[PDB]
Amino acid sequence: GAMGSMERASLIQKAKLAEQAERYEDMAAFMKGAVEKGEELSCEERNLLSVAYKNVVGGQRAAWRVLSSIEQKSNEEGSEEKGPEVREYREKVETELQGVCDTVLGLLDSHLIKEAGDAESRVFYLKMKGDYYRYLAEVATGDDKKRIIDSARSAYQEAMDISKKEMPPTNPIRLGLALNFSVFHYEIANSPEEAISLAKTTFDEAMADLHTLSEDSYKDSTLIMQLLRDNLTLWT
Amino acid sequence: GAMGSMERASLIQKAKLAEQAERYEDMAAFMKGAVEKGEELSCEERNLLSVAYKNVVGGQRAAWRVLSSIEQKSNEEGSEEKGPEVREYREKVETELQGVCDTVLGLLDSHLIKEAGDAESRVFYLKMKGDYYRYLAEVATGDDKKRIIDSARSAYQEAMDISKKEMPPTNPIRLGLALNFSVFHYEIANSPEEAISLAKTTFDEAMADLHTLSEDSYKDSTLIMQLLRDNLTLWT
Amino acid sequence: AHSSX
Amino acid sequence: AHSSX
Ligand SMILES: [Ca+2]
Ligand SMILES: [Ca+2]
Ligand SMILES: [Ca+2]
Ligand SMILES: [Ca+2]
Ligand SMILES: [Cl-]
Ligand SMILES: [Cl-]
Repeated sequence: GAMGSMERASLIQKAKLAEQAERYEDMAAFMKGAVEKGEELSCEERNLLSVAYKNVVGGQRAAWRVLSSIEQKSNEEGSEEKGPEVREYREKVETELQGVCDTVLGLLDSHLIKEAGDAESRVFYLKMKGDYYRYLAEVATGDDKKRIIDSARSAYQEAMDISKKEMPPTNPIRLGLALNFSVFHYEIANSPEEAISLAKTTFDEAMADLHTLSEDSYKDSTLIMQLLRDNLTLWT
Repeated sequence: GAMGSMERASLIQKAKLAEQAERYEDMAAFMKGAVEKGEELSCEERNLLSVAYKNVVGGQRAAWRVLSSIEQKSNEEGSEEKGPEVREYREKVETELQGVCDTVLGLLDSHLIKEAGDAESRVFYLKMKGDYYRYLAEVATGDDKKRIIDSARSAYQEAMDISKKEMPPTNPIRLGLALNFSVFHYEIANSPEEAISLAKTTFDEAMADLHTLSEDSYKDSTLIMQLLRDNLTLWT
Repeated sequence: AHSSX
Repeated sequence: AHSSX
């Protein structure tokens, strides 16, 4: 890879610079290079990896949604035909998005997940795996849409099982996992009641555990609890 | 080029989609492809070209400024040495920025400017030429910094001479040219008094010509006049 | 819906 | 300083 000649520590340092510069494609490439050094990632390094690709795919997803909306309008009654260009460019963005998702899933499979033994790392990576299959599912339409959906569900479910056994209900990784699994249920799996039940139970169990936390941990947990609350307000 | 097989009209259509999707690197590549078809650009097409590269280089310039600041702090008294990484990554961003500027200047020279006979098109392209030499000048430090600065000045000056002879003082191209030439004077040429004089004279002459305009043209002109006023408030 | 960072 | 779009 193009980062194979750069020191692991230099790649991590440059990932942090790229974040400050809001250069998230650079950040992702640096962190991909760091993963490919073959050593496990620390907590801070895992979060750098996640932030980088979240921002890259976030921009791709936003663009895909703009283009898909334009495409769908062009296919309504009375719409003037403007040729293949809208579909072509939507497919271009979609293919680039899928390539990023495939890259992340490839890193997780080679070999982040199999070497992740601690609950905090294993849950983190399995959540990521569910997230990037979910992003694939957002754009999927063909023979393997159901398998993509079930791959997201399976990854989220294994992460949930571990997190419930090994993590307190206020753990921010556990909370963000439950948040995203609930979004999966609502937006991908056509299961809004499951989405709502998971968000409410997650919120309530974290509420009851806040008294154990320091002020700093309390702030971390309540931040994600508010996102659960925001979604419940949207959904109910 | 990679856009050589796509219809000119399809490239323009996709540039407009990319703008809506805030995919400005795509937008730039599409418009580069359209320019390389060899036909002159309409007013709308010129503005698509400008918007695309302005946004691409704008993100590069913002990142370069973040990294340059970090670099400069690392070279103060008492700063811990952190190795070559900051300089390396600043140079990486700087080289990519210079490549974009070189690409734009190459389009202008091959062959947009020489085929531009109308004042509105010729002034537009010469302003662009001044702008992208100015961006090169922002990062220049070596033997050719003075020649880069003089290339920006020369391009802006030819555009000014044409615009003063051929355009009314409220013309938005003329106003944006004067705005940017004044910024050049202040930030690049170490000539704040020239910057201030140009901004005030430009503003005052446009003020006196507003009575000739429609409501829509009045809105276009006053928008840029307010930027001149904002700069004068900053500078005085 | 809001998802995590 | 502000420059044009
Ligand atoms: Ca090494
Ligand atoms: Ca119900
Ligand atoms: Ca043709
Ligand atoms: Ca003075
Ligand atoms: Cl395309
Ligand atoms: Cl670098």
